Amino acid sequence: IVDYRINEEEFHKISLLDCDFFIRKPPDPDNDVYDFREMYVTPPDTDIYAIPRVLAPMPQKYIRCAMSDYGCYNVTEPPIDAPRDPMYKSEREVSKVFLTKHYRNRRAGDPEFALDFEEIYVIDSKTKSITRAKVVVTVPGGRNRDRKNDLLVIRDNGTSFKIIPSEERDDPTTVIEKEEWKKSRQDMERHLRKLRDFSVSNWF
Amino acid sequence: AEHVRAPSNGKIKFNEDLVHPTRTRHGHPAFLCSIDLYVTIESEDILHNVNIPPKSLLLVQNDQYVESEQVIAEIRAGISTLNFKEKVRKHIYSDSDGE
Amino acid sequence: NEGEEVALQSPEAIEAFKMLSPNYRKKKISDMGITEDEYYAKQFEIKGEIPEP
Amino acid sequence: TATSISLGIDDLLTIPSKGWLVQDAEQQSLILEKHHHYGNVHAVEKLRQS
Amino acid sequence: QPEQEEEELTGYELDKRLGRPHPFIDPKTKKKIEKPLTSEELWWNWRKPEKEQWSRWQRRRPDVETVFLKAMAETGQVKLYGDHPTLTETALYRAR
Amino acid sequence: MLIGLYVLTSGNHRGICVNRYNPCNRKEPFFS
Repeated sequence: IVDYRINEEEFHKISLLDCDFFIRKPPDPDNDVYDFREMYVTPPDTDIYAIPRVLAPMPQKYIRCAMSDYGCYNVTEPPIDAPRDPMYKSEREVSKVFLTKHYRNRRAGDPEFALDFEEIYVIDSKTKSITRAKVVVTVPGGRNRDRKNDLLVIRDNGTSFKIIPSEERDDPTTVIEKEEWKKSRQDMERHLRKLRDFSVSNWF
Repeated sequence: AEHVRAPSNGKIKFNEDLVHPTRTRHGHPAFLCSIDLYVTIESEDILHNVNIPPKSLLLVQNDQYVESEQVIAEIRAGISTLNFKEKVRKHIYSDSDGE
Repeated sequence: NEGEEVALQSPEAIEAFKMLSPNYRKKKISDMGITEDEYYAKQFEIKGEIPEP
Repeated sequence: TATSISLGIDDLLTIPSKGWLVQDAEQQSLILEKHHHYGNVHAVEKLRQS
Repeated sequence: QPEQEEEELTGYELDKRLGRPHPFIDPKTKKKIEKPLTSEELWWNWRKPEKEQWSRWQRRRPDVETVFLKAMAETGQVKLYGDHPTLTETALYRAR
Repeated sequence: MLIGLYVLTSGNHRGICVNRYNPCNRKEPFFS
């Protein structure tokens, strides 16, 4: 416990399902600048401040970044006790936040805006930790590859990051279909294993 | 009241010192378990591990090939005294004449 | 004689369990030092008091 | 009405493993009958297995 | 990793990934087993009879799935282990 | 009546049932 109560007017507040994360805010016109030097984490909507677990090297200078949320919608049917009581309840439930460096600390307005996907930092709700991602650039072009034809694909619960060229992206149906095929195949085999003739059979 | 059946075709391996000898209600030779045991079936593709912690009757012997879906052991987990117990009498009859 | 579904404790029973296996029988007979034919003969032997000649 | 469900003789499927299971149970039952005869099992025991 | 170069080119592995007809258990990894107990050593309850015994279930049931699988095999649409369809093969057909 | 409601909401084949080969080597209608 820090033992001092901070002024939160000077801190960015990011809210996750189980925690609130505070990072320092240097003044700027569009509110995009971040200091990773001071950070605190708090139980949800309560005000006893505490120091986060930092699992990686953190930046020592001001960085312009963009924030995104990762999570799952929860739709529940709640009990009905009055005539017009709500039939359904929906909650966002964010679990991780990804902060990505603007390129060369450039600003949105500039014609030259892009995002540096090499530097992405993650905040995790369950572990109260901040870490840096490991990206695998499979895009030829080297370190100098253009940043106007780059796309990042995140898979695996936020644990896999890759940069690939734009045109080689998969359509939305293919991603769903690929997954269903894998699961369905494994499940049929599990069923059919019990039969005494499995060793002598062929998938077709 | 539950019957452990066999996961796949293969040889059943277990140590016999741990288990103790018995005769079943239907007349067969069997082994009774009062300690937890691990029994493995060695199918050519994979090894299957099954366990029998409660007092159980193991009906197989080491090195026996067992086919799929064959009852290898009996859990007999329930241990409840019955007030519905009823003693009944059966009569055997003779199929030939004699002394 | 012992009971049902109970560990067999009497010594005679345990030997009877072990002999339901063909190998045990042959191994045991070798220990007794008799030919295979001899085992067969002892089965047909007369129990009880054997009278004097 | 549009989908029109109906039932036919070959829609009454049976589990693939039935033959193997019935055939094995029948083998166990024959062996126990030879043995009742030869004296290795008693009658209450035959009844119960069956 | 500028060139993405992961290659499953073995026939079995490629076939399994793509979905083309293939044997369920790999031919290479099939492994031999030490001899099990002989019939004699087994207890009576588990001993196979010396002479085969008659049953009403000795012959496999006739069905639509078996007829079709055979017919397609001649054409070349499916390849099956063997010349007569097995019960697991018939089950997969009902699904697909 | 129940049969009809079930059929309407029953669904569609998802993986192996709808495509023979893995979708990797290689629905469409969009309505407003």
